[PDB]
This record gives sequence, C-alpha cells and structure tokens, in this order.
Amino acid sequence: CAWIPAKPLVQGATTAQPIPGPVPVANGSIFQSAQPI
Amino acid sequence: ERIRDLTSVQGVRENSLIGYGLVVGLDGTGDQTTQTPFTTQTLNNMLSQLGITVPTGTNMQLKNVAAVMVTASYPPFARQGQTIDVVVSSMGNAKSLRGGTLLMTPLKGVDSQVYALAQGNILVGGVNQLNGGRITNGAIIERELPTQFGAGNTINLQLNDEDFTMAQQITDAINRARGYGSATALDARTVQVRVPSGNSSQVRFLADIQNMEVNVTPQDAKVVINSRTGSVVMNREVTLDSCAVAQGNLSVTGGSLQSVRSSANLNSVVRALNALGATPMDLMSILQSMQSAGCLRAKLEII
Amino acid sequence: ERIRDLTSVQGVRENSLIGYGLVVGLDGTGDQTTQTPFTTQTLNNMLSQLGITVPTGTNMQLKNVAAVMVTASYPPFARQGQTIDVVVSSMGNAKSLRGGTLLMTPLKGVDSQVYALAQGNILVGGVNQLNGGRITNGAIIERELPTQFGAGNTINLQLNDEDFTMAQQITDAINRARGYGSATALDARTVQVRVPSGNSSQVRFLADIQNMEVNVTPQDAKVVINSRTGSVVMNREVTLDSCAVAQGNLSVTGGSLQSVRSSANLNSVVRALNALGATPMDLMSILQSMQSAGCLRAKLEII
Amino acid sequence: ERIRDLTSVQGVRENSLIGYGLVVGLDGTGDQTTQTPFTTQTLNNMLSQLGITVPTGTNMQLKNVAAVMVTASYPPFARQGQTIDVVVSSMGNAKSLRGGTLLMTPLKGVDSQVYALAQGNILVGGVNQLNGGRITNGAIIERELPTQFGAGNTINLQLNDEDFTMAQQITDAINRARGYGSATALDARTVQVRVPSGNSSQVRFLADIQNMEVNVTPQDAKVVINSRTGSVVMNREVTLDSCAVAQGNLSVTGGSLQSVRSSANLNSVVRALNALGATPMDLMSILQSMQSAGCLRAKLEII
Repeated sequence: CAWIPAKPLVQGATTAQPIPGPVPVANGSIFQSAQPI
Repeated sequence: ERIRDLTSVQGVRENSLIGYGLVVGLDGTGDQTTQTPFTTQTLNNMLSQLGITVPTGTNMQLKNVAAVMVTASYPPFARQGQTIDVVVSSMGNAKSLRGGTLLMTPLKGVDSQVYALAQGNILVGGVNQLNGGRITNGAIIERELPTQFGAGNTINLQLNDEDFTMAQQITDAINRARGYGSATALDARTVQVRVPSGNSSQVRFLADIQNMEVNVTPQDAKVVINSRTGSVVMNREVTLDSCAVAQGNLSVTGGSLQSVRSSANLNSVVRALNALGATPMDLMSILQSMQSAGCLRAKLEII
Repeated sequence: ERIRDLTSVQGVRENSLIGYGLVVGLDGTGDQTTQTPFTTQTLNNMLSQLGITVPTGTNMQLKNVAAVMVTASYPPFARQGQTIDVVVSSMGNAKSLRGGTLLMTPLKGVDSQVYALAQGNILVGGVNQLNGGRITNGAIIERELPTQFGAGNTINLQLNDEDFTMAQQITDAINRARGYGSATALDARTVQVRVPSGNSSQVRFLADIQNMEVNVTPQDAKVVINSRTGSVVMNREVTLDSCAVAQGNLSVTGGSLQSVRSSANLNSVVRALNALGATPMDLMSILQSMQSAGCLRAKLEII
Repeated sequence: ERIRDLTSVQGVRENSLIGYGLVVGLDGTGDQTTQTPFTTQTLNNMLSQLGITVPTGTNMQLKNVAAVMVTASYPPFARQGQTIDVVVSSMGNAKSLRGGTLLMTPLKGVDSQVYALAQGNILVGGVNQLNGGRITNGAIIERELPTQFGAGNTINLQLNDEDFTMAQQITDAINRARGYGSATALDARTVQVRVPSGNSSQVRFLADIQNMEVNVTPQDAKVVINSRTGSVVMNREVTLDSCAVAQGNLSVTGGSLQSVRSSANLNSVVRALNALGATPMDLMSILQSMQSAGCLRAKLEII
C-alpha cells in the first residue's frame, strides 16, 4: 500500500537556476540596472 | 571656456568606488579592537593570507591599527595603470589617523567589481579632522569601462542647470561657428550636436565646442537661505515691492513698522534691506514673510 | 617637459607590494606581545627556521621587538637586483620604532608572489610619528614582470586629467614635430601615437615625445574646499556675478547684507570676497550658498 | 662619475644575510631571561657544544647576556676570507648593548645557507640607541656565489630612476665614446651594451663606461611631502598657476583669501608660497588643495 504512486504536496521543481544577468550598456557608468519592475 | 563650464558631455562621467582597508602606523590612536571586532578579524585575515595563522582563541588588543573605509572617484576614460586620489575615513572608535599608512585596499564599484587598488600614506591636516585624510595618487586603476564614445553621429551636451533660453543660446552659438545644422536643442537641459563619424574626429569637434563662449542670459531670481549656517545669498535678478515690515526689537531710526522702498535692481534691494537694520537671523524671517505677502519678487529656496 | 608632466605612457606603471616583518633593536618600545600574539608567534617561527625550537608552552614577554607591515612600490621595468624604498608601519601597541632594524621581509604582490626582499635600518624623524618610518633602498627586487613594450606600432599617452582640448592639443603638438599622422586622439584622456617597430626605436621616439612643450589651455573653473583642513583654493577661471551675501556677525563696513561686485578675473574675485571680511570657515559656507544661488560661476568640489 | 651614480650593472648586486647570536659582556643590561627563554636555551646549547652540560631542570637568571639578531649585506663578487660590517639588534627586553661582544654567529641567506660568520665587539653611540650597534669588519665571508659575469656579449645597465629621455641619453653617450653600436636602450630603465667576449675585457669596458658623464635632462616635476616628519621638498621643475588660497588664521598682510601669482621657475614658486606666510604643516594642506584645484603643476607624492 506504500508502493502506490502518489503526488507530493509541493509539486513541481524544488529548485531554481539563477538566470544570467543582462549585458551592461556602454554608457560610461558602473551602475547598471536590469529591466526595472 | 563657457561651454565646458556650463555643460557636460554625454557618456563622459565619473563613477564612485568604495572599499575597506586597514591603516597601520598610528601612534596609539587606532581602534580599541575590543568594541570593533572587524578590525582584528580583518587583521587576522591579512596575516592568514600572508602566511601567519594566529590561533582562533586568543586576545589581540591593538593600538596602532584602524579599520577604515576608502572612497574614490573613477574618472572618465580611465585606463589601467593611472592613479587617482582617495579619501580615507575611520569606521570605529579610532582617535586619529595622523601618520598612518593605508594597506592594500581593493576599491569596488556598484557592481562589486574591483576597479582600483589603493595603498599609500595618509595626509591629515593637523579644529582639524583627525579621522579623515586624503591620499593623492593613492589608488591605481585596474579595470577599464567600455564606452560608446566615437560611435554614432550625435553627441549630447547636458546643461548643468535647466534653461530653455540657455539651451537655445548654446544651440545658436554652436550653429554659428560650426555650420548651419550642427546643433539642435532637445529639451531645457540637452543640446544634441551632429559630429563626424570616427573617434578622433569627435574629439577634435568637442575640443572646438568646449572652449566657445556663450553670453549667459538672465537666470531666474532666487534667494538662497541656509538656516543651518545662517547665510543669505541673493542673485542679481531679485526685486522688491513697496511694503511694510515689522519684527521684534527693530524700529525706524520712529515706530516698529518700517516701510521698504520698491526696488528694481540688486543694489536697491540691498540698500532697502539694510535700512531695516536686521541681523541675518532676523533677515531670514523677514524674507520668508515678504515672500508670503508678495513683496519679494524672487524664488525663496531653503538649503 | 610638458608632455611627461601631463601624460603617462601605457604599460609604464607602478605596482604596490606589501609584506609582514619584525623590527628589532628598539629601546624597550616594542609590542607588549601579551596582547599581540602574532609578534611572538612569528619570532618563534623565525627562530625555528634559524635552528632554535622554543618550547610550545612558555611565556615570552619581549620589549625590543615590534610586528610591522612593510609597503613599497614596484617601479616600471624593474629588474632583479635593483633597490627600492619601503615604508614600515607598526601593527600593534608599539610605542616607537626609533632605531629599529627591519629583518628579512618578503614583499608580496596582489598575486601573493614575492617580488622584493626587504631588510634595513628604519629612519624615524624625531609631533613626529614614532610608529612609522622609511628605509631608502631597503628592498631588493627579486622578480621581474613581462611587458609588451617594444611590441606593436601603437603607444597610448594617457592624460592625467581628462580634457578634449588638451588631448587635441597634444595630438597637434606631436603631429607638428614628428610627422603628419604620428598621433591620433582616441578620447578625452588618450592619445594614440604611431611608433616604429622595435624596442630601442620606441624608446627613442618616446624620449623625443616626453620633453615636448604644449601650451596648456584654460582648464575649467573650480573651487576646492577642504573642510577637514579648512582650506579654500580657487583657480584662475573662477568668476562671480553681482549678488548680495549675508552671514552671521558680518556687516558692511552698514547693514548685514553686503553686495558682491560681479567679477571677471581672479583678482576681482579675490578682492570682492575679501571685501566681505569673512573667515575661511565662513567663506566655505558663503561659497556653497553662492553656488546654490548662482553667483559663483565655478565648479565647487568638497575634498 | 655620472654613469656609475645613475645606473647599476646587471648581476652586480648585494644580498641580505641574517643570523641569530648572543652578546656577552654587558654591565647587567642584558635580558631578564625569565621572559625570554630562547636566551638561556641558546646559552645552554652553546655550553653543551663547548663541553658543559647544564642540568635540564635548573634556574639560570643571567644579566650580562642578550639574544640578538645580526643583519649584513653580502657584497657583489664577495670572496671567502673577506670581511663585512654587521648590524646587531637586541631581540627581547634588554636594556643596552653598550660594551658587549658578539659571539660566533652564522649569517644565513634566504636559502638558509651560511654565507658569513660574525663575531666582534659592538660599537654603540653613547638620545642614542642602546639596543642597536654596528661591528665594522665583524663578519667573514665563508661562501661564494657563482655568477655569469664575463659570459656573453651583452651587459645591462639598469637606471635607478626610469626615464626614456635618460635611457636614450645614456645610449647616445655610450655610443659616442665607445663606437657606433655599443649600446641600445631596451626600455625606460635598461640600456643594453655590447661587450667583448671574455672576463677582463668586460671589466675594462665597464671601467671605461662607469666614469663617463651624461648631461642629466629635466626630470619631472614633483613635490614630496613627508607628514610623519613634517617636511616638504620641491624640485626645480615645479610651477604654479594664478589662484586664490584661503586657510585658517592666514590673511593678506587684508582678507583671508590671498592671491598666489602664476610662477614659472622654482624661485618664483618659493616667493609666491612664502608670501602666504604658511607654516609647513599648513603648507602641506595648501599644496594638496592646490593639486586638487589645479594650480600646482607638479606631481604630489606623500612619503
């Protein structure tokens, strides 16, 4: 009865790969902000 | 020299660099290190890097070492190997930084990347500040920033102070000595100039542009009041209207209500306001009340 | 001598070297060594290297030994066997380094590699700093850095201060005494020169270039204020506009609002500002308020 | 004598030697030996070597013995049997080394090999340092270093200070009195000379080279400030621009803002800076502020 396939409570992926960030613009500044929310 | 003193070039800007370091060689005027654990922690880190591993459980009570923050400006078009000045400021319970030496300090940017390496001897004045100093050529640039200078046929001159009249005047001045359509104003603060394609060509063009002289046009009437320092500054375009002013312990020299003569130029304004015999602390309140009433025909800013 | 005093050569730069050492021979003015365990630990390391193994459990309470950090500059094109000056700074609770001797100290780079070996006698002034000294020719270079000098046909002169006019002026000066296309400006801070292929040829070319004299062009108007030392410095291109200044305990010598005459050159500015009778501490606030209002036609920097 | 005073020969360099020893014969001004166990441990080692085995459990409380570190320079082309000077520095809680005698001390190199043996009488000045002395001809060389001198047809002269103009000038001077292609500059700091194959031939060639006189060319403008000793030194190539200087308690002798006249040569600079009536402590801050503003046309170094 413990061998019956079951759906977990927290479905899906339990990890997220950090997304690489945008390439800085060529404006002469060190501060570069990604697409602001 | 007017255009360079009035505007700035697009993309030619200074960044800010920050880092943490240690200052050694102080005459017993460093951190207590019992209330600033980071000083001893970073000293132990430096020793461990250099090859000395001090035991974890031990008491170090230093007196010649201070933990400091170093700040600098990354200049436009900085190339690796050049030197810049840095400012060294103590961070915890240090008495002085008189004759200390800044050890190797990496100056990070906003992106937390090392753009300069700082190390040198601090110069402290000697009523002078003791926990703050400056090192001339104390940091060497290690990273360069890519730029778009030399690409495209447009360059923006950004006015330091926004003014439609001044923007139009710079546009007309560039378009008088440099061709018909060499400049177009985009807003109250930006003048777009057409530059030849290339890198040295734009350098030559901007060298020509920068030293041109423009006739500065009347620029708003404003009275700046600094209450924290107790100072008042009025520019030339400040005027007055005839109205009566009363304030404590001030009287006609004979009642307490003194008539202030309408005034057209700045000399008239100064004479009329000095006729009241008002201390600048009283003069600030007088100016604020007159701005409320409407006698003062200027923009009152409190800085 | 203008080009050498204004620019620097690409790849000809100074690095920073750091190391840890011990200073011996002090007249009882060394570390307490009970609050600085690294002093005794490194002394025991030195003895163990030299052939003396002091027991681990023992109390050493020295008075003539101080743990110090040594800093130096690795000069351009340094060759092994040459000597450089070092700066010796105490690191923990040492009273003085008057007549101490720096023992063998390896000066590491940023890459944690030994580039110099330091050992010598410290010279301490003798209000003078006691925990900081300098040793002339106190370190010998042990490692050399490869370089690309002599390879390629381009050399970059990097201006110390960015200026399109100065870059163009250096470009035109190099292109007057050294051929038509011998120099091209790349940005406000870089002038690229074409050099013959080879090593001695580039040395000869740069020797010619460096001593050339360029006519320095007007360079921005700026007022530098150092509040920590209480100093104000204005260059020649600073001007003023007519406006009224009021500040505490300052009066016309008769109200508190003093008119400052418009000023074209620096002598006029100095006379107008001295007419106010302002202490430099008051003058700093006056200049800041005038910059806010708009009378001061210069760039106010606080250093 | 210019070439010898300006350059150094490749491979002709001085090394650093270090060793540990005991100084005996002091008038009760040695280590306490209760806080410096290595003194008694090494004395017992010396006695055990000489044939006296003191019991392990015993209390020795000496007063005429001090543990010292000896430092020396290994000279170029040193041969065994020659004598060198050594510096003797106390290592732990010793009052003085007035009339002590240095016992047999092996001076190790970086490679931990004995290159000299040191033993002699210490000369201490007698405000004089008491824990540091010097022994002239106090060490005898015991090991020699192999060298490549006399092999090959190239010898590098390494300039003490890097300069393309000076390197080119030395190259042209060697190539005037010693043939057409006798010297070639490799970088700002190295001049490669072609020497005959052999050992005495190169000695003769370098003897000729070393005493030649070269006309020293203008060498950068720099202001050296030593804040730890409170000294300022300006070389001949330092100039000034006209600008106004204000600092605390300094006034025209009549406001606080004093105009500094543009200055071309060093005498003009000295007169202009003395017109301010500034103490060197104030002069350091003035120079730093002027370097920030741009009046000071020199390289400000803080040593």
